[PDB]
Amino acid sequence: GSDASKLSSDYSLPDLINTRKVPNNWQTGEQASLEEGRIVLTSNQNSKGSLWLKQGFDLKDSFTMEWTFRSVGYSGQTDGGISFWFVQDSNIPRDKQLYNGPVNYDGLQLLVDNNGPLGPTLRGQLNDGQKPVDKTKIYDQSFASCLMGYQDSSVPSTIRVTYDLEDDNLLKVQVDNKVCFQTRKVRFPSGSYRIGVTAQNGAVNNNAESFEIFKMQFFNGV
Repeated sequence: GSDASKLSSDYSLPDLINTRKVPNNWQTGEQASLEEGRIVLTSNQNSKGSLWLKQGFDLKDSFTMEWTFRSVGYSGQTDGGISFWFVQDSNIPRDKQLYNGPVNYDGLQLLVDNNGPLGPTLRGQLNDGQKPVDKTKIYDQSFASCLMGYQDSSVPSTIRVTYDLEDDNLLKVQVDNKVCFQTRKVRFPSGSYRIGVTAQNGAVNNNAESFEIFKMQFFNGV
């Protein structure tokens, strides 16, 4: 389980509640901005924002990523969404075509959105960097998913991603401590991985859905 003794400060975003400047190990992009106690990714109608670690993570052993986020200000189906990334690249990924993150990624995308056939979901997506994914097939191409309500609540959700080399490469996602999905079919190769979060709210109904980050914690182990 997560324990303070296993926390990796270098890959964490300490609770932003009283933070006045974005921590120096992270970089905002597009229109993402630190506001009172949180980083707002989509601060106005049809906006985009990114938040990535400046340094890569060298994958050698088990790890945990916990994201604390919320969506406020809009209820209704939109073509917006928020994506959490774990992808191999030598820099912060340049491409912005998939929820303001890379469409030709090599690694894992976790997408929270409500535009697919099951309504609000958390979905896992994989790509190997050879081709852009087909956005028109994303819901059929999820390797795993769960229902997850997220819109229009000021109480943030916690997505906990664990990758356990000491349990035959178990990749698991929990939401608020409840399992969303797990699999042993993904054996990530070694290299330098980029970790970040991106979001867009699009133009449906001139919505102003606000995707917001409170905290992210990275641990060695699970």
